[PDB]
Amino acid sequence: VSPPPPIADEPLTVNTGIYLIECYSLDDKAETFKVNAFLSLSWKDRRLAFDPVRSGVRVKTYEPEAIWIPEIRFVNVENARDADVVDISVSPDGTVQYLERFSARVLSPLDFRRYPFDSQTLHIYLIVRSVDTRNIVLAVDLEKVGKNDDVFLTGWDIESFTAVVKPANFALEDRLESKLDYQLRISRQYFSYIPNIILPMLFILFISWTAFWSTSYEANVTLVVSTLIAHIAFNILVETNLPKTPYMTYTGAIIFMIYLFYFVAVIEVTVQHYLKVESQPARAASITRASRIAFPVVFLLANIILAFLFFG
Amino acid sequence: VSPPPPIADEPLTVNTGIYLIECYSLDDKAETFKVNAFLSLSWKDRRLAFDPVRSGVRVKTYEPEAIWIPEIRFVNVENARDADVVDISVSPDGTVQYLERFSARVLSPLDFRRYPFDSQTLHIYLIVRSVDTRNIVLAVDLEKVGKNDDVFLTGWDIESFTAVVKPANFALEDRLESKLDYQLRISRQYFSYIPNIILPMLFILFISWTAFWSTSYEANVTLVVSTLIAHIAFNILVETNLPKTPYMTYTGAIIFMIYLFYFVAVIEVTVQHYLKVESQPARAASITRASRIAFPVVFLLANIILAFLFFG
Amino acid sequence: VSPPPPIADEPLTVNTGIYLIECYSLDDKAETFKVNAFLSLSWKDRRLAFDPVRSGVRVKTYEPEAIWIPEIRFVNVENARDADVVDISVSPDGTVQYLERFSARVLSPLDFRRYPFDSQTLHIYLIVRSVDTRNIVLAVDLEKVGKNDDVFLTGWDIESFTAVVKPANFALEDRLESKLDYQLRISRQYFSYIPNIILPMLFILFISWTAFWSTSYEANVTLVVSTLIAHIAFNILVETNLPKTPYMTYTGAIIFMIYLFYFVAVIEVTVQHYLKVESQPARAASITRASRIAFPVVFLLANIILAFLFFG
Amino acid sequence: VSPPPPIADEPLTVNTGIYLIECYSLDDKAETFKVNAFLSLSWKDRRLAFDPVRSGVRVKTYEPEAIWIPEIRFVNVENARDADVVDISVSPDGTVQYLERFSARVLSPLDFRRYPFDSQTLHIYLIVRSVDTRNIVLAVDLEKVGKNDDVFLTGWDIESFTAVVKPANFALEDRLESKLDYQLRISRQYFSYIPNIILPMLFILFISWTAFWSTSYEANVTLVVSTLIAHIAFNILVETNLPKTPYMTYTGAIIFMIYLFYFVAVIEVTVQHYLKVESQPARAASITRASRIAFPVVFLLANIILAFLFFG
Amino acid sequence: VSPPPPIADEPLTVNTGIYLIECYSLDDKAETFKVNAFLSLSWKDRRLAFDPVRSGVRVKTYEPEAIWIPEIRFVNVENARDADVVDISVSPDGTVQYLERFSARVLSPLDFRRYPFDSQTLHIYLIVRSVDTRNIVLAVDLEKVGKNDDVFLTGWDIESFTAVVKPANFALEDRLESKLDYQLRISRQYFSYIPNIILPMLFILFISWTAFWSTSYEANVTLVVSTLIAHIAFNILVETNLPKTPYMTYTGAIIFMIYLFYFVAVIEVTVQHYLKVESQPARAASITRASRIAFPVVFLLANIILAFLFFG
Ligand SMILES: [Cl-]
Ligand SMILES: [Cl-]
Ligand SMILES: [Cl-]
Ligand SMILES: [Cl-]
Ligand SMILES: [Cl-]
Repeated sequence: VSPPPPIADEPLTVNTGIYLIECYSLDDKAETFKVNAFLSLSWKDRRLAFDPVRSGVRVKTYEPEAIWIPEIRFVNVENARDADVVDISVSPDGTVQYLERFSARVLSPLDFRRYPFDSQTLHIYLIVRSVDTRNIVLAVDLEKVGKNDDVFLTGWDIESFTAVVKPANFALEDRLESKLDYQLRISRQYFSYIPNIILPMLFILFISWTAFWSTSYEANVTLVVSTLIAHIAFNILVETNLPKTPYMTYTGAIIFMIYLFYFVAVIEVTVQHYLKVESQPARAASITRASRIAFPVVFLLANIILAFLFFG
Repeated sequence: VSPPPPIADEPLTVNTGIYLIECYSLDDKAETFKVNAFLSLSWKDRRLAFDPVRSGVRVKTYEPEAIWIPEIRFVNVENARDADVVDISVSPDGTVQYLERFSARVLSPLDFRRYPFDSQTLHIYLIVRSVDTRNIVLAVDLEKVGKNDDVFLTGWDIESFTAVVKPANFALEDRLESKLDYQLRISRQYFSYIPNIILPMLFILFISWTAFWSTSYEANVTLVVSTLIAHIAFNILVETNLPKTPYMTYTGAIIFMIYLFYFVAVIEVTVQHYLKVESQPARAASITRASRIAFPVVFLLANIILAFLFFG
Repeated sequence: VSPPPPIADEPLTVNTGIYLIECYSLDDKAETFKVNAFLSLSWKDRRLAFDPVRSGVRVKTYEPEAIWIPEIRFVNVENARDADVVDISVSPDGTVQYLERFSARVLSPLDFRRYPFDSQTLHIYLIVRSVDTRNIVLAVDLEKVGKNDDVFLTGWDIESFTAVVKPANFALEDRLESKLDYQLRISRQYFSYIPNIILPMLFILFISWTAFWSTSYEANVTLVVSTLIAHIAFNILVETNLPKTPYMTYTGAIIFMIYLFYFVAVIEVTVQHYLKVESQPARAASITRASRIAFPVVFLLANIILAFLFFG
Repeated sequence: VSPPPPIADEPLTVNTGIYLIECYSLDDKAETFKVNAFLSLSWKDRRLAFDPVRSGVRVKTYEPEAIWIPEIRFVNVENARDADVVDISVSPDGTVQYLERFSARVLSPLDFRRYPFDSQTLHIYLIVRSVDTRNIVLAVDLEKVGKNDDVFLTGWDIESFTAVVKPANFALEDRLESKLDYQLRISRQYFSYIPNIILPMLFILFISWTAFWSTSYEANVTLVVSTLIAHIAFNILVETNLPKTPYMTYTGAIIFMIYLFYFVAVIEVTVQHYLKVESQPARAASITRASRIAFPVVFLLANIILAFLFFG
Repeated sequence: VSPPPPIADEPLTVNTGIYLIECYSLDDKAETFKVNAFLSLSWKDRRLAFDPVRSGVRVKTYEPEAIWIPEIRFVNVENARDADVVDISVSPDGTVQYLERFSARVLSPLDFRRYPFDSQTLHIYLIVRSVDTRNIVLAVDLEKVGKNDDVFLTGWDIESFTAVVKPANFALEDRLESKLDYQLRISRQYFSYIPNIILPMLFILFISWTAFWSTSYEANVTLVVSTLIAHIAFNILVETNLPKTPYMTYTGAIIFMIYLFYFVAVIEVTVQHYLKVESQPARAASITRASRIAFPVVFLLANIILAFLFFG
């Protein structure tokens, strides 16, 4: 029909609330996730008021095509939501209760500066456009905001799901808008990365470092170059999960430092052999004896400094 | 139309049953499977009752748009089911029979603690929301629960398909709900993993262990490091099927233990060569003679202990 | 409208036939293929009969919404077919001709026991459910079963497309059903597997076997271990096409036998070097001279026995 | 309505034409491409004729649901086209002009005998089925066949887009059909394959051939076996683009010849070392001196013969 | 209804404007991106004019099915846009305001000559077809062209979004068209390619170059051939992102030059060993001493020349 007339030019208030039923398919590369939830609306149309004692009923049921329903839209979705109407009810005073169940695909940026040990906030924006004869604003009904106890995200820990009460009001396309923000806080589960990636890589590194207790040039070359090939295959497996970012990240810095260490170890081996050939064995012995202690300490200090820089 | 009036404020009972026709596309990473089944409903509307001897017919056929049909929904599906109506029939006493065929995509968590030798239970939840003038509850009709003899899941053995008779009743969004649980028990087929993964890996391990019967440092390095590269490529192939979990699993523990063994073998080779160079051949001979027996026994004991810890 | 009345309680017969237009997207992992075909129906409604000489026309054309059309369904499809109606015509005696063009996705198990040289049969099932006032049965019209001369499946040779004349009658959900089976026989094209997989692998095997004409331990280790790495990469490429089965297959047995051969060759090399070091050169010479002949003959006999076991 | 009546039992002619707007997503494995084009129809209905000077208009506009429009279908598409109607106009004499814009997915076989330097023809078939009271035939209107100047296929050069004027008439399902063929000729862009695949492979081959200027058995084994591993990784990368064919192809023959060359080079190395050990150095020197020239000449002659066999 | 009548045979002008809300899924291989935006239209229908003081309202609201709306289409989209109507309003003078929100998939070529450091322009074309009784032309309304502050493309920097004011007028299918061009300028974020690809490759190159400070033929072969295997795996990882082009590109030229360098280094090693064996040590010493300086300088000069050729 037509939007409800004002009595003294007041804004119409619409009370919202979202109840989460499902959450799945969080994609890091595309920065998307799928949702399945309820949507609840409530407003007041004085034209719908009835007498209870006369009609003999306290509650009225309507079809969606018989009354005026405001148009509420999601802002950061790919296509329009797929929704069906659950129930419409009207109170004797005039207030109408609206409920529907929908599904949608949401777009939301992510931060990867602490990739294996990070936390993300996901947003859902709701907007409504005013009409030429009425002003509409949004409100939050805290009795209708929640989630199911069975909601699970594969690889994440859900912490909270709250709304910002204050809406943002502005002008878009020569018309006034009102916007609402729903937030969902999550935490990555990082247990499996330790014995899957971290410890095997340290094992390969320590296996490469055994070249400082040997004096055979050929076995030293084999050791180092083959451990480097294995490092490359590990890096290639790891880089498939992380997308490209315009800022430096923890894992990338670690990987670059590992390459740098392999380079310096090759240089040390080559210098040792060169000095040996040139009949200067004492100098090569002292250099390898120094390197034996120097490499792990500098590795440990580099790692401590990096962890303080990124997480402190 | 309108929900059937109560006679003395009693709850309306709706008898359900699901007959499985197809089951396919079980995805471990996304924890989803597709289904194709029948759905059967039965209730009583006294307003539909007729006389058999008068009309001259015992059974009445209606369209779906001519009578009141309760709204039944699936809880853990991605989008609403695609369904068509097969037949609607009404009995002379008032009972109506409903049948439809649907397709849907279901979400269900999985446990991977015994990944190659595990068993899964899959759930399907059915819910119905009460109306403002009547209370609706769900019941199970055991004469209409079953599956086809041609249902096949690629890589799984189907065991049973039963329902829990007792429904769960609660309040959601200031309205009463009733929920039903259907369970499907399956078992992985694990025959192919043995000669495909398990035995070749043991072959590579035993091939790496031949370095305790040799005294050549270069061939020992080649042997061990190349077998380690092959182990890495096997692990990389295997890790594509298992998703990330927040708990320890059998396969991951085995793989970590294999890396640990390779590390210790490199250390043994290096110690042997170092003692040989230093003119202490008896000590190196005794160490390699000890290691020859020590490695397989400790492997076997570790494996027995792990298998008792995970399956016992 | 309503199903055609019986004259003396006889079953209504419906004559079917499928004409294939397209066949594509045969997926081995998912055991599915896509189809595009005609569907032809024919039955008799005495209520439609007219006089030819009166109306002045011999053939009558109807819309699909103006007459009763039986409901025919496909049993092993994922979702309901997408179909449109081509023509409906009625004969003066009462017989009606029905034609439509559809598309669907079909599910059908496959056998992989002779994977590179196998043959498959694909099934399509058609079912019809009886109504409360009439019994319906299915028949096959052999004048309307065929395929186009341009039907092509990428990698397969189509042999025949026939129907089983006798239908299967049973009771489902307290109602009678009738089912029909359409079969399509195909054969894999195996020419490309020979110079793509088989011969290169034999080349690598023969290249590994050159270690019995050498007495250098390091080159022998390099030869064998590197050929084994190449075998692993070939196996990893091959295993992507075959899905997991619960029975043994020809290719898997060949691959396991190849691993076993590599293991035994490593053992032979190690024994040879060990005996040489221990100052027993005659025994090592005799062992390598024996192995030179022993390996290819045992390979050939194993292969003959396996081929007789699987194909004989 | 109803198909236009004949005057003296003549066939109705329908003039067609396709104007290409877009062409994208050419898939070699699945032998499919997507299209976006116009479709133009023209015929004569004497029942639509009007007087221009009376009505005061020269052109009449109708809705698609108000007149009879022939049913035109595409033969080698996966699903029915998605189309919308652009304009319908009628001439005072009776001729009607029809225009629509559609999108579709087309199936078309490809030939790969000259894979990097091949040319393909793509077909689009149009069919129409006669009715029980009229015969319909197809014609080509050369003033309405063309393509846009912005049509681009990623990796192909478009040459021409023409139609065969003569239609093919036959009987299908006891009814007459008429079929039309549209052809689109393309050519692969082969510039990038040279410095991406061809030249690096020749570099690896020439690097393997340096073993004829050396007398060290271990470095010769390392050289050859490692170059063979690199050849295998190149072949594995290349084989992902080409599908399986039942005939021999140029690239596959080249790859098989490369494997054969590696085999023969390993044999040469082994024979050389064997003769050296046996105290026959002159014979090994002469054999390696012969091989130095023999290998590249036989490679070049083999390549010339293959190129003449496939392209001549 | 019917298009608005001209007063003195003038063209109808339609004022357009696009406001960007979302931009995502830029695919390099397929040259596509997804968009979500507003669309604004404005024209004048004298038949809609009313009196404000009489009706007592200044603004009129219509349904989309009650008035004539011009047909506007996108030219380089895959399928027709998914759109819904937001508001329709009419001014007392006769001007009508139109707004809608749509989603579409756009096709647009890309240039890769400076792949890691390139900039792209993306186009969106709008067309309208004239009718048989009126001429329609397009105009640009600069007060309705813009984008949101939250628009983000994963891996790109958005610079501007403007329109070309002058439309292109021509004749298509014997009817006049008008076309408009919207442009969107972007820039790749290239920070992550440096420590991810560029520097590790230089490390491997410098590690291969250590063979000019050694006189052991076997370690030199191991060094060079293994670094070449690592280069091949890096190239294989990199080539998955770039599609095939018919012109030369910066990255491909760099990669080819790296292969050429590896070839020449193998040749140098082989010549050195050959001269050493032949008892000419001074000549081999001088050659390796020359190569030590010659290789990096020629690399640096080649790189400078290439960078000037492609970016200067
Ligand atoms: Cl929405
Ligand atoms: Cl549902
Ligand atoms: Cl169906
Ligand atoms: Cl079509
Ligand atoms: Cl459009």
